[PDB]
Amino acid sequence: MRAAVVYKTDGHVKRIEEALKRLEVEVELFNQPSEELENFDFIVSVGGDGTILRILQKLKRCPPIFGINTGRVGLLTHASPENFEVELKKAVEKFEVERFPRVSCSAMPDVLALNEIAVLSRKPAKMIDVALRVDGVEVDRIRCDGFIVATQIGSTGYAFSAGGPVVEPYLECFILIPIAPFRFGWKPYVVSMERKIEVIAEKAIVVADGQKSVDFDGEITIEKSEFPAVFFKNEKRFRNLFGKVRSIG
Amino acid sequence: MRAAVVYKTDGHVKRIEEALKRLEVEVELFNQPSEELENFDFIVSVGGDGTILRILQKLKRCPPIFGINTGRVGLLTHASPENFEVELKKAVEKFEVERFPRVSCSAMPDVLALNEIAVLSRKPAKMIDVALRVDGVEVDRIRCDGFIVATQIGSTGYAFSAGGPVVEPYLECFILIPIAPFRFGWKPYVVSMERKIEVIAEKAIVVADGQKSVDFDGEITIEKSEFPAVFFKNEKRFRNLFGKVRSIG
Amino acid sequence: MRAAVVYKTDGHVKRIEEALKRLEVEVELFNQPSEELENFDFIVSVGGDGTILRILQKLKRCPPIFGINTGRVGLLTHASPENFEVELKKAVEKFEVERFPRVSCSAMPDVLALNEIAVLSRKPAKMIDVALRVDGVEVDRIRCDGFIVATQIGSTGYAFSAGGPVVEPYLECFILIPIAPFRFGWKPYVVSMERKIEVIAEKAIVVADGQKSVDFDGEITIEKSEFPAVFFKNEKRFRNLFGKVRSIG
Amino acid sequence: MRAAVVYKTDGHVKRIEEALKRLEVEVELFNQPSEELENFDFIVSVGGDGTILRILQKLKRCPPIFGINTGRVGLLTHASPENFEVELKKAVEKFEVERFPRVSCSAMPDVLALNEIAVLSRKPAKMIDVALRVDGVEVDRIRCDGFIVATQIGSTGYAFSAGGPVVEPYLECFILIPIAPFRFGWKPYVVSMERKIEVIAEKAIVVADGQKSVDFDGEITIEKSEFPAVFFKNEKRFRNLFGKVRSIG
Ligand SMILES: NC(=O)c1ccc[n+]([C@@H]2O[C@H](COP(=O)([O-])OP(=O)(O)OC[C@H]3O[C@@H](n4cnc5c(N)ncnc54)[C@H](OP(=O)(O)O)[C@@H]3O)[C@@H](O)[C@H]2O)c1
Ligand SMILES: NC(=O)c1ccc[n+]([C@@H]2O[C@H](COP(=O)([O-])OP(=O)(O)OC[C@H]3O[C@@H](n4cnc5c(N)ncnc54)[C@H](OP(=O)(O)O)[C@@H]3O)[C@@H](O)[C@H]2O)c1
Ligand SMILES: NC(=O)c1ccc[n+]([C@@H]2O[C@H](COP(=O)([O-])OP(=O)(O)OC[C@H]3O[C@@H](n4cnc5c(N)ncnc54)[C@H](OP(=O)(O)O)[C@@H]3O)[C@@H](O)[C@H]2O)c1
Ligand SMILES: NC(=O)c1ccc[n+]([C@@H]2O[C@H](COP(=O)([O-])OP(=O)(O)OC[C@H]3O[C@@H](n4cnc5c(N)ncnc54)[C@H](OP(=O)(O)O)[C@@H]3O)[C@@H](O)[C@H]2O)c1
Repeated sequence: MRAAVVYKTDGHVKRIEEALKRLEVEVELFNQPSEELENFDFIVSVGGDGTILRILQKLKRCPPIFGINTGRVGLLTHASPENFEVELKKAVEKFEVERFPRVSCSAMPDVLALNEIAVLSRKPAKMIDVALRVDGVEVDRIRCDGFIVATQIGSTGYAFSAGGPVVEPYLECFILIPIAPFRFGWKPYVVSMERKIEVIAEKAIVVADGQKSVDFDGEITIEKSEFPAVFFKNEKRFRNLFGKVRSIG
Repeated sequence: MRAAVVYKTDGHVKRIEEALKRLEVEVELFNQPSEELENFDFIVSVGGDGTILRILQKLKRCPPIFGINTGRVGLLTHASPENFEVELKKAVEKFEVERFPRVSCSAMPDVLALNEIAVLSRKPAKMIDVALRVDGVEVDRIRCDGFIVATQIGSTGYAFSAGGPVVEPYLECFILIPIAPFRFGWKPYVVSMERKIEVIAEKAIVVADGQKSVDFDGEITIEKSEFPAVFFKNEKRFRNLFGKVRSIG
Repeated sequence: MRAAVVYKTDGHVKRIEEALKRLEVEVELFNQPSEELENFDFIVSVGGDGTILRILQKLKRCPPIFGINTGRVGLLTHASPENFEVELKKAVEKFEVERFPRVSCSAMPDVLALNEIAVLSRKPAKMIDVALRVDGVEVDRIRCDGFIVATQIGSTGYAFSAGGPVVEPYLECFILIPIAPFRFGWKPYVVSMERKIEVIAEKAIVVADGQKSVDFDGEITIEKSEFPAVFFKNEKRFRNLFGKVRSIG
Repeated sequence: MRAAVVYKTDGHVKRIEEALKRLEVEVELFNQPSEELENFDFIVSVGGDGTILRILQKLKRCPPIFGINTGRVGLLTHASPENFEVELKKAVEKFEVERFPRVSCSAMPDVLALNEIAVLSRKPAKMIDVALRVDGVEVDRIRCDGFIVATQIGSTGYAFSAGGPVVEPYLECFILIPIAPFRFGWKPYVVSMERKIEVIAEKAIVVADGQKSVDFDGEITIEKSEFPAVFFKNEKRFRNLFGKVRSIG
């Protein structure tokens, strides 16, 4: 096997190299993500949740990712720098995998998002008027700072901050929620991920996973893609969800 | 075929009877639901969602229910008294059916809930300390007036009032949410309805769909039963959801 | 001077007695508060905020209260048992005083509330329809588990759990907020404590500071009384507020 | 007397000219605000709440404003185009006035805000780390899209959208509230307007009343100014608050 180790800072990189060596895995080192990372049997990510998002932006077909958390909460990670060698060994020897859907949006065809597509005002302190359709039906029209279309994995990201519910990783769905909605009443809406979401807004910017973005006007379609994020199975993922969420900051 | 008409007040009951009779259906009227409603091919309810919740509490096997909304929002109803005739003919002719899961709790194993199981302080104005586990993991413990375990169908009821999300009727899940939580941070949690929910509390009551209740002390488990609620297919269910929610009051 | 020591459990009571005695203060111990507490120059309470709420319910004219926190957050307390001695000496020597207004409601004209008057359904799990007027204007009508009329001091209690704002203790106002409102939009309202509040509801109870309650049907008026709560000046009150709130649980 | 009539569109301007003439008032017409508007006995504003904000940005000492609402809610306005002639006549003949505090911020010395100062990320979809101090005490540190320091008049603006309480116009205070706070728990804080607010944020933009703005880094002080907004007394202002708020969109 050949693995890619992608790191932001090189604190623990030597020990990771030595672990993968003891495991008879060939190692290539990267300090920035690239599409070349598709050419590996697996990817070791050193950093945080954000680091995994940036790696994912470079992958269409996704080799399984093992995350070592130096970041903070690490909802996407499998180990810390203190316990990684035991966890990495178990992960590669078992080689069990887990998949989470990513979505696309029509304003950025070849971009994929694990957390959310967000549609925001191009100018801060400026509202946009957002119309929401789902499978062709008009669901809402609200003036707001922006509007989030998140997966369940994204329920703990921006959607969370906007007031959304925590949804467990293994319940596939969309969370549709506004940021600073200027209306007396509003609610987050949770719908099946097999549906097609349409957002219409003038003078907007669309943003996938806080990374790639483009200005747009009018209609954008968001739908589940065929290219999921792939991670080594983290067998305590559901258990760890609720403690991690309560630590968010 | 034979139908039961269940009403609270004598609404358009003679008219509805006449419509069934022109469809070659035999009718029997019920001022109150009973277990006798199982001995019918289908059930027409005249009332609001609350009437339908009371029909269901008397049914294990559920003949498909057609709801005529005399109440308020009528998320469980199919028509108005000003248009029932046409949807009713359409329904019995096609006889297309739709099912939503019900849950039961161990404190009252024989009673089924479509909306939610709620665990409240036995004395109003007193908090209770509620511990929540899901498939055996301690997910939270929180001081509160009560705690709601709802289905997606129940996301528009008591859970909605506690601050929960609107979940579409075809996405199967539990919403777990406190009533007046005395804590700085809290979120509703949305989890798979395949999971087992455990609630532990002292000096408490348990209520199913607002209808049946009993005092309890200690652990109760809530889980998905084998006896879903059966309605005629409402083809506009998802598209109707949005305007009905905004009308909530 | 003579002081009353009121406690729930025999905490640091012998120690506290000894400290008062070295300040040339005479002491009498109270296992339960009574109207007899008016015949003292000051009152030391050993307990939490709840103990202080119970002292106050027995006082019209209020000797200044010094609180030793054995409970939880102790927004109404002055010290811990691990530091009471020093703040207590400091307090009796300077004898600087601080007052917060109390309110009364017409259902129980003789009982005063520092935190809030709460109007709840008499039966748990049942909503009540609450109409709210302020100086005679109909401000709202809403179906809910209950409705809270709090002072700024009460903004960190039941009102906080219902979703209310944190108001500093020196900004005099009412917070008006429902418990589990069954409606698409709602807000808490903050108004001048000089205004008269009218609540109308049937099949209800009214509760003052969590302590005294009575059944009522119809209109009640809540207004500012002439008998404020009197504590020794806590010089860190405002700065302490913020960390205590975040610790709420 | 000499009045300035400031309008966005000229639909009803002729009738306003004729009304002021019948009242023996000299009229000057403006289709954009300017500092020259200080030179008048009163100002008639035709447009909405936003129109009043833009006028106010050009005034240090403020002549009394009478607002004719063609906008939407009109919390700041006195009449509609259907009833203005009766209301204008009563307003000028009585000449009773009402004042609401405006605040300044140190990053824009000569700018005044009626609603709020908002401190936002310069880049959309980017959080800033905001530290909040009040009278020198550290109150909070939160990662967020932005942070609002509103007056009570602003409680129905951006602060409202971020989740803040409705505060009546005659209760002077600050509302301190984050936009999209990335934290498990948070609350709006309501404090006395006699206090000094300090916000510290890197890579921010500060915005007064959605109008004037400047990029800044580090510490900004917000405090009540000596230059209030002055309006003709609207004797139904408190009464109208609650209906207007429920109509917000
Ligand atoms: N809440 C907000 O107001 C806000 C605003 C914009 C974006 N975001 C989130 O940040 C993501 C991209 O970030 P960016 O480059 O703009 O900033 P970023 O610095 O990469 O991320 C900001 C924070 O979000 C955390 N995070 C990322 N995914 C998460 C997940 N799904 N659950 C819980 N926390 C998660 C990050 O974790 P680590 O520290 O471990 O890397 C970090 O603490 C977006 O996908 C969006 O979900 C949040
Ligand atoms: N929100 C609260 O503070 C609160 C408190 C107790 C109970 N409830 C809800 O009321 C239900 C029945 O309890 P009850 O007998 O005490 O009250 P109820 O009077 O029988 O019904 C309460 C109200 O909720 C509506 N409703 C019922 N199911 C709904 C659904 N899932 N989505 C949206 N609205 C729904 C009813 O509609 P109709 O007018 O058409 O009948 C009625 O107006 C419970 O299952 C619970 O969901 C809510
Ligand atoms: N949040 C809810 O769901 C709910 C329900 C009922 C009552 N309450 C609150 O409890 C108070 C007393 O009622 P009770 O006898 O039923 O309960 P309690 O057990 O006497 O007190 C309830 C809890 O609230 C705390 N508390 C009291 N006043 C507070 C204040 N203004 N700010 C922050 N925390 C405060 C107490 O602190 P200590 O631990 O230090 O004593 C205690 O932990 C009421 O006035 C009401 O404010 C809240
Ligand atoms: N809620 C949000 O996400 C958001 C975002 C940015 C700014 N704002 C608010 O808008 C103000 C400046 O606006 P801008 O030029 O960016 O946009 P704007 O177009 O002038 O105003 C946006 C909306 O806010 C309304 N409004 C202004 N002051 C209000 C008040 N205090 N109470 C209730 N509604 C009020 C306006 O009323 P009319 O239609 O009558 O003119 C308009 O409907 C700011 O002071 C801020 O309060 C809100």
